Amino acid sequence: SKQADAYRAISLLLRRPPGREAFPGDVFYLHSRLLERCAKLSDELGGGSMTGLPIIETKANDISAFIPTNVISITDGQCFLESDLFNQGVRPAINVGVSVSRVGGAAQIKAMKEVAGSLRLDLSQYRELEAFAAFAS
Amino acid sequence: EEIGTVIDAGDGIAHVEGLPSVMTQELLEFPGGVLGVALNLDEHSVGAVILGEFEKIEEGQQVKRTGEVLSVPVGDAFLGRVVNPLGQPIDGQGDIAAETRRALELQAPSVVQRQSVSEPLQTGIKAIDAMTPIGRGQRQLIIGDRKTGKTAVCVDTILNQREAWLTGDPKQQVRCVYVAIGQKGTTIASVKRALEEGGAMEYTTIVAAPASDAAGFKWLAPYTGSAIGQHWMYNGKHVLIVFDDLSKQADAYRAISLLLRRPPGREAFPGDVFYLHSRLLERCAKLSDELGGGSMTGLPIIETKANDISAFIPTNVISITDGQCFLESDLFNQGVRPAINVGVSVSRVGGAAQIKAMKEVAGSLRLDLSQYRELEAFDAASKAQLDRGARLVELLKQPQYSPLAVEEQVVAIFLGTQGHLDSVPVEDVQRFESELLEHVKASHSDIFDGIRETKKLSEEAEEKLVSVINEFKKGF
Amino acid sequence: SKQADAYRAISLLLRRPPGREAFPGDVFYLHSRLLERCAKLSDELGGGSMTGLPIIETKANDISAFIPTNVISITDGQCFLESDLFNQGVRPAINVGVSVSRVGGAAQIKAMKEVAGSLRLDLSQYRELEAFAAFAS
Amino acid sequence: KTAGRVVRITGPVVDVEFPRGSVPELFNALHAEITFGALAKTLTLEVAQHLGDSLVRCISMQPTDGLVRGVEVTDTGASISVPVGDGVKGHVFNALGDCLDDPGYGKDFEHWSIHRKPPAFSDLEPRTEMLETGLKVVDLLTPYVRGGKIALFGGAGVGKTVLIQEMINRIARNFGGTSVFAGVGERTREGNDLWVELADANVLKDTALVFGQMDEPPGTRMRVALSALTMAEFFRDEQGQDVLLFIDNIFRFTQAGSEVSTLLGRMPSAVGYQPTLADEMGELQERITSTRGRSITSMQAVYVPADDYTDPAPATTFAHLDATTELSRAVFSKGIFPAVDPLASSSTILDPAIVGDEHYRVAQEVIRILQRYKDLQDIIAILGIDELSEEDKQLVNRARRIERFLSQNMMAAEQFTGQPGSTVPLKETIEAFDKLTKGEFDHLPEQAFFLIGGLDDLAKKAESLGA
Amino acid sequence: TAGRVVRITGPVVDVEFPRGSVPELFNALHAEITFGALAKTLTLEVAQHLGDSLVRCISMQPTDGLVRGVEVTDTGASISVPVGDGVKGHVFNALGDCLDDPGYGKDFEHWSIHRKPPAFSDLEPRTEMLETGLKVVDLLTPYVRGGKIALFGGAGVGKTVLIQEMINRIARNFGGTSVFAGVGERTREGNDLWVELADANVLKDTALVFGQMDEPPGTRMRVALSALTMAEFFRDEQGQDVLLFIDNIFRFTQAGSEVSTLLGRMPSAVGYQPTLADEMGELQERITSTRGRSITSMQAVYVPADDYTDPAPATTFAHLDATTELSRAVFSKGIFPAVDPLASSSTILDPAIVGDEHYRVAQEVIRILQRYKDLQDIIAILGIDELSEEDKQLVNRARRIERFLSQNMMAAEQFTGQPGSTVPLKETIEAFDKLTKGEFDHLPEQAFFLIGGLDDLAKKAESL
Amino acid sequence: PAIVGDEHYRVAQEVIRILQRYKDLQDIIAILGIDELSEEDKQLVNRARRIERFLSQNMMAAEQFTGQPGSTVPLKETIEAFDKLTKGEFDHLPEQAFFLIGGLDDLAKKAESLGAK
Amino acid sequence: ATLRELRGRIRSAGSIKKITKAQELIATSRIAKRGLCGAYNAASRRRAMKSATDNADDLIKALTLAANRERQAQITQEISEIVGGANALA
Ligand SMILES: Nc1ncnc2c1ncn2[C@@H]1O[C@H](COP(=O)(O)OP(=O)(O)OP(=O)(O)O)[C@@H](O)[C@H]1O
Ligand SMILES: Nc1ncnc2c1ncn2[C@@H]1O[C@H](COP(=O)(O)OP(=O)(O)OP(=O)(O)O)[C@@H](O)[C@H]1O
Ligand SMILES: Nc1ncnc2c1ncn2[C@@H]1O[C@H](COP(=O)(O)OP(=O)(O)O)[C@@H](O)[C@H]1O
Ligand SMILES: [Mg+2]
Ligand SMILES: [Mg+2]
Repeated sequence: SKQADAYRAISLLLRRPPGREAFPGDVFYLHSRLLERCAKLSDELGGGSMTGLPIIETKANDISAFIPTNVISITDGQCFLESDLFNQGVRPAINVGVSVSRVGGAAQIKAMKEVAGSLRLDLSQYRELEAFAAFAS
Repeated sequence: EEIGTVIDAGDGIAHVEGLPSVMTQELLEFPGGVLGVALNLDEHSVGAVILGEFEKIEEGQQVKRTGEVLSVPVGDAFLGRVVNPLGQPIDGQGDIAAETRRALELQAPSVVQRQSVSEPLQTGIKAIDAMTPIGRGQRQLIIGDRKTGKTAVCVDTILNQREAWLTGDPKQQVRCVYVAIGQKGTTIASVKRALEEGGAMEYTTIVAAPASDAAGFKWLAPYTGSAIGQHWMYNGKHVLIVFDDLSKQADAYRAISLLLRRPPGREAFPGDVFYLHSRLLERCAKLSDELGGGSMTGLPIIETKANDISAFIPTNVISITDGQCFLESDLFNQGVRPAINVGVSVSRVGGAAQIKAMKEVAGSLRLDLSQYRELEAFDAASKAQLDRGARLVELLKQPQYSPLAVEEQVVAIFLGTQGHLDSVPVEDVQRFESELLEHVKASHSDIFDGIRETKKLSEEAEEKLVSVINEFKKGF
Repeated sequence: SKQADAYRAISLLLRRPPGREAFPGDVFYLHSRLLERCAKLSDELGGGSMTGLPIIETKANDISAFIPTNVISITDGQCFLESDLFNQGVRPAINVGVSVSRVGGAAQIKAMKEVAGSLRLDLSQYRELEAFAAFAS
Repeated sequence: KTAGRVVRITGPVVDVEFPRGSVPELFNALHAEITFGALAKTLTLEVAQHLGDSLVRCISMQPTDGLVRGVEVTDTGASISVPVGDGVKGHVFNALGDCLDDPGYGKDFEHWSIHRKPPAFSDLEPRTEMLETGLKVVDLLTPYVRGGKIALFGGAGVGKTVLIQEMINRIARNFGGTSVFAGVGERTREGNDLWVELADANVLKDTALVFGQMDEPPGTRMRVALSALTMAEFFRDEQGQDVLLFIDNIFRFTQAGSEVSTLLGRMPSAVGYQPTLADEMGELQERITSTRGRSITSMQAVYVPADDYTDPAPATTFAHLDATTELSRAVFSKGIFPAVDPLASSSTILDPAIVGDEHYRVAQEVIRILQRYKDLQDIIAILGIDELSEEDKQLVNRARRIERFLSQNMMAAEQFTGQPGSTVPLKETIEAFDKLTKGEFDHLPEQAFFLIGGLDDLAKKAESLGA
Repeated sequence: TAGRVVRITGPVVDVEFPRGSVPELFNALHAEITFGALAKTLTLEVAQHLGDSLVRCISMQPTDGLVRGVEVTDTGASISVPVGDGVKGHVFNALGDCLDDPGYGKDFEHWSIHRKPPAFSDLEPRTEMLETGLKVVDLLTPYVRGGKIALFGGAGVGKTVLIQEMINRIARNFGGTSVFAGVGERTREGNDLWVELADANVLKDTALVFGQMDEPPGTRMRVALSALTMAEFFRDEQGQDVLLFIDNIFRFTQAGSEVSTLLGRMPSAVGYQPTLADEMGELQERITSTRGRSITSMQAVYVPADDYTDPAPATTFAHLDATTELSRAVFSKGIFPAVDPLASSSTILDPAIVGDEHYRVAQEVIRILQRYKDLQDIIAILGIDELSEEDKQLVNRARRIERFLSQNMMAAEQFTGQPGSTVPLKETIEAFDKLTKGEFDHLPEQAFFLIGGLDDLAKKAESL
Repeated sequence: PAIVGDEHYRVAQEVIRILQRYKDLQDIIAILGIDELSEEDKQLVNRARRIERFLSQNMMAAEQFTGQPGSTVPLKETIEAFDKLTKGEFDHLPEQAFFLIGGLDDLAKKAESLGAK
Repeated sequence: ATLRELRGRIRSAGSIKKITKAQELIATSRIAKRGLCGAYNAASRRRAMKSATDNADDLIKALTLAANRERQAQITQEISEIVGGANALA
């Protein structure tokens, strides 16, 4: 977010046309060009890799803002942290209901893949049932 | 001849140097048979909005005058033809023999050149003809979300004019102009197919500006259609014009205005978007007898977003037209088609233009439905009232492409407003109705002829109708 | 508010670049320079005073509009009047919770400060309790 | 020389170059000719700006289609002027003073410039004299002022024009003076309907109609109100007539000004409006006023774009009024006519010193009950009334009956319903709403209160319903 | 006659040509960046004629290293892509360059990517149904031949397998071909798709055109048109049915917005390009049926802020003929394809189009499944015991119906060894009519998992 | 915990958790009323109201506005008081006893002024 | 502040909907075996809470539509101000 702000500052000072949120027409390109360099290389090129963990700061948890929207589109998955979860003591404050990894189980070892298989559905069912906490009998 | 030169071009706007004698709003020919309209004339150049294939415009090209302010050819030869906003055939059926040419920005009839709307325009839709009747020269907005049956209502209205056309009487005939602005090409083709199957293309003209057109054509199409209709209206003919839809025309005009760097206002629309629609719809009029008595009936279509009729363009058009038919997505998705909403739908000037029989039958009906909606959302009398309301809701359901003649609508509404449907099950109310109507046409068709000739339902014909209903019900 | 509108009209006609709601950059400066001339002079200057009572009209009770925000940040407190309170019979329709005087007891005689020292806080707490206990049985 | 030539044409705005020493003054009327056949006409331009280098920018009163650069422009030496006198009564005029029902009529009349200063401040006197209408809601909550300024705000299709017709019926019919109607940017067929209705009611002979309607360039839609006001000012200042001035719709004047401002190359204000929005409204409205001994009762319809009462145009209009009837889409959806928002509407004379203590007390009680009902809508929308206290349930039933009883069968609503309208004396209105607020009709069903007149109507309707 | 760079502002390049050699709008120009590290050939696309022999162009590659005054060569045509049967089985960028084999296809016939839609009279005036052979699609959400199908669903719902399934069915049932248009394609996912299609042995049936995320907005804007041009060649010249996949169409709209902003145009509502509707129409009107052949498109559609009234989805849905929503819930039950039968919709599921019997059976299925969804919460929280007997009968019938919407897909043969099925439309209609009537409630639930028509149902019932 | 110590961190986190839950429950209490909460939620709401009031303080700089002289509370006393509050040790005192005071002695005095103890 | 208020209302309505749906299911269970019972005082709790849940769903839908209108309008107004400043500096 700070880098996008700096680039917008430069672009405006250079009198380049502004768009939504006054960003230039190539801010998405800024971030996508940056983040496509994070890759897993083929064995022909040495098999090296670079994993990117971009951080985006939302305001009032508006992930539909311009720069969050761009970076969400660019990346392979999102860990959404929330201050309400943080205050509830859920630390790290990841919202497992909306967080996603499109690589998914391919990025886990087999043991984790097995023990963690039921976690997602268990947590979703828990969130559905939480309203009935006091009526457990 | 004066010849100008393109000095720059971009995004549907060209600038031409020269052409000192050019008129404001004149048409200009660019090579490749491209046309533009001279919007801005300054000491340096002429700013032209390109109406056509803008990608063929190049700096240095020769621009010629046409000597004509923005205008289209008009005449009877346009019936049965499909044309683009310039009046050029796109149906591949040869040349159109224009009677004359008509400028697109001629002003509407004045306060003293009109007369009150008094002749009905029968849409053939029971819901509309009974609850929001449309008179000739009225402007009735058809407004609703996408895929709510707006085009179906307008196409059925055009189809309903077939009988009036076959009379041969210019005081009864209605020539139709369908204007497609930003519609899918296949939807325009299917509209043409339906009109052809109904024999409507004989008296219908289509002005097409499909979704692949540039903004200039979409902006111009309604005025082209209106000019073609006005040529007939000022010759004592009655015209129905459908604008499908003016939301897309507003979007096209906003695109042109932004490309001209005109500062926008509400929802990025230019300040004169209201003027755009209001001058167009003001030209739909019922003329005084001194001017021949012709009329043009406007049926503008507006597409709302999430049934938000309080948005800018919807409110503009509501404040221009003489009432609206509001098609709901909830009703439409429940199978209540046409999906008219009584709470919102009204005809401001249609009551005077509604035959006596229809008035008598539908009077109590309108309020009955309006109240029954709430009573349903919420004793023996109340339960009977709910049953009656459900039967009436089924009564006003109508299949597509099947407009009803006015006398048939009278009988159909009579079935429901006089308790003759309480016996039949709700799910049969339609089939029963249809069957019964056919019966009256097969035999006891004297009722239809009487209603058509007198425009009222006599007590004796009413009693004969009840007796026919009872005999058919026992047969039913 | 009307003076701010007039100044905006003038600035736009002089083609000075506009800002929020098309207001000129120095609209806050207009009001602040105006309202800081209301002062309580030192005894050396004669001890005279000018008390300012600026009036701001909001629309739809939106005190977060540009000009209301400016003037609120300039003055020594505000009396918020609300049509809901007015229609309820609270006349003057002063919203106690958000209305305040930044001078306080120094602007009151001793007797008044004595009998009204905690009235505004008591009324704020009362409104809070009335809202909270609305449906308590 | 002395004659200019067109240099630039940008829609209905024309730049004209004049010889040095012959630059026309601001607001002067200039004349140009369009010769192209179908569009042939004489354009009246109005000087709006001095651009420098002997150029002026003018607003065309007619569409500029067919105008060519370099055509000769002649300066009339004066601004637009309209015929005035007793003869304008019974006739329809356009913004330029041309009679439409009888072309050429009024050319021999005295002619007044449509631009003039408002009355001097020393001549202004506040008006506090109730103009009883017979409409329950107006009379009780937003009493109109005789010689004052009344506005009817509302979004699209909520009943502004039907209420203007209502007030023409109730106030103009029995009027002993002159009436002026200004159609500003409204439906032409509505102008025709009004002309015919006035003719039928015999009110036309007392009425001057001026029309610049929707299908006009923004300059005409900006100036037609001034032309009608010029006729009204003649009646006020030269004849001592009590004058009724109806304007439908003044928002259209503001909107035309916005279009023109965009065409003039001015930098836009908020929501794209002209920077001079408040200034233009101020000039026009300040001319629309009574003076000491000289009465103009003015009633103006005010469109509210997109039902947005915060929009700058109505927002600046609010300050110019003595009584404000705000029509509500929410009220309209309930079938309540007139669709007045009883909490948002206001009147400067609804205070005890003017209308008396009992009228004021009853009005305040009605407003308090309605406000309490509005405050409870959050709960009711979800749970309904069954969760409220006993006091609140009683208040909610009372408020529903009150809100229905503010509705009325209007004189002008017959055309839509076939039901003749009703007139309720102010005293009966005060009594009826006193009884309503006190709970004396809590037993009658709600619908008995809907679209009726006074207490006899309520008794008859409740009896018809079994109560 | 060559031009020269005059101004460089990021991807915007102004170029001056001699008086009479100005390129036409949308012409492709070539420039050279010679700096060794960044050396490349820039493709510029003429966007505007600025006058005085200047043209404003959008660079298709980053302009880093470009120098003022370098020579600009006019190609005399717009961006042109290779066409023919040779493009199948290969990956291309938006400019026609082969990515898996640089230089491949340079000798093929080349078609300009800017083309008009079929002439109004050449359009088919009557809608048609694209019988896929998949029970759920054919019954509940029939696809329109020449129409557009929105596709929804996050990762892990079988979306890629569904795409492979449609490629399979268009190739083997209609004898057609596929074009995939990765608009704003993630490079990792483009590589994954390439490898997966090769593994599925459907790569030979499909041409891949990638406009990657890390490219300037111009290529992301034009990639959809490039893929469409290849599909148009297949339909109009080879006389084949074509399935055109676009992922993501919203990224085409957003790239258009970025380009419009770069060119100094004033944004329209919500910041989109003023010509948003016109651009979308120009793209979508080329996807039709003409002269007996059709391009059918399945398009992934992103909805900003889940706001369907947002200008981008609002413009896109003006052109969409059907909607297929893939649900994680359905996938988690092993029901493949994981099409959410209640959220999915089709604009041709009407009696007038698919017939009365089809409509009736589909509505019955929808009603039963909706009642089941309503009873789901009671089942979960209070238990199925609380339900009335009629409710239990409905639950059993609905569970069987929803399992029978599953099918063994052609693309599923590579994970489960069993081959796929193609159920004729009549068979599906009668099977689901019987299922709604309750003629299979006695059979075990598992009998309905991943089978074709009634013969498979009987076979699996007996095998249990 | 590393800088301020385990006890301070724990008490602060518990106060934040209670106040967050109270914020979550406020809309429900506004519409459906408190009685429809579970017993634990009712207890938490009472505790949260007392905690939020006890976080307020009569300040030295505020005497010009309230007429009440200010107070200063040691950190250890603050931690102990809020530890007791989060355990419900003061649940029996009226919430008005916790408004604009200093430490636990001020709380006791105000409670006795309000008829509690 | 309009959008912030609308989002607060959306959160409130969602919580109310969750509680009322839970209460409706609890009432369903209790049927087989306070004043939130609709017009009972003036089974019934189950119907009343089903009605309340439907009303809260409708409120959430309407509030979300209003919030999206406000979000779009704010984007448009912000762009209008930005481009107006840029044009005036052109
Ligand atoms: N009375 C009716 N009975 C049955 N089906 C109908 C009826 N009216 C319309 N339909 C069908 O409903 C669908 C929508 O109709 P139509 O295309 O007229 O609506 P629309 O609002 O104009 O749509 P769009 O947003 O696509 O322009 C079409 O399938 C049409 O066949
Ligand atoms: N008192 C009334 N009784 C019954 N119907 C009414 C009444 N007032 C208005 N209506 C209905 O509402 C329609 C709109 O009313 P009206 O023309 O007065 O609205 P408006 O606010 O002037 O509209 P617009 O913004 O379109 O000019 C009327 O044509 C009639 O259909
Ligand atoms: N019909 C099916 N039969 C067997 N396995 C399937 C089926 N559909 C999906 N899968 C499995 O589920 C996973 C997700 O499917 P895929 O379409 O690749 O998801 P996405 O496209 O969202 O990445 C795949 O790895 C695949 O093996
Ligand atoms: Mg349509
Ligand atoms: Mg009106």
